Amino acid sequence: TVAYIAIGSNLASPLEQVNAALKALGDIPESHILTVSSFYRTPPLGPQDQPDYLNAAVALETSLAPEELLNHTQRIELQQGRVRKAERWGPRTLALDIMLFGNEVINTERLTVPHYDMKNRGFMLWPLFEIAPELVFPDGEMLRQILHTRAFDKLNKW
Ligand SMILES: Nc1ncnc2c1ncn2[C@@H]1O[C@H](COP(=O)(O)CP(=O)(O)OP(=O)(O)O)[C@@H](O)[C@H]1O
Ligand SMILES: [Cl-]
Ligand SMILES: [Mg+2]
Repeated sequence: TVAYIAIGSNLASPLEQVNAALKALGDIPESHILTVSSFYRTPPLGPQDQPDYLNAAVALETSLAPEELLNHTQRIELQQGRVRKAERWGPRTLALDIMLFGNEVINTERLTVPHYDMKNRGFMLWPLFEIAPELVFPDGEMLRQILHTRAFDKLNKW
């Protein structure tokens, strides 16, 4: 199954954390990285004192069940990052999100796939579009169409 995973880091110097996370993703049992998007820099909207995020998308081939994959991404979050005691704004220093999991639709207590809010997030859509411009969602929506309908500002590279 090809799963698409979004990575976000809000560290001031996020490169080493992102690399540790990438290596960890490739180390997941029965899985390996097919492709990684460029690293993108995404703004603090409104309040400026917020730091830039590094965002990227990863295509991961995996034979694991979706919930097993989630187990691993959550483990990697716990191992490679921390929870900011500030607010809900920036929850964790490292965020791993399962955007798509093959052509599967998932709606459980633990897992909503396609990711529940990804169509609202340019920082998820643009890096994904770089590595999968032809992507079609399980319901037939098209990544290209979502970007064509909404007009999200392009992201600069890290
Ligand atoms: N596709 C998916 N990828 C990752 N986590 C997912 C998910 N679908 C559901 N979840 C759930 O999302 C929960 C965490 O949500 P919250 O932490 O409250 C918001 P967040 O994850 O900080 O940022 P987000 O809402 O921008 O994705 C997890 O406990 C996990 O069960
Ligand atoms: Cl999916
Ligand atoms: Mg999340």
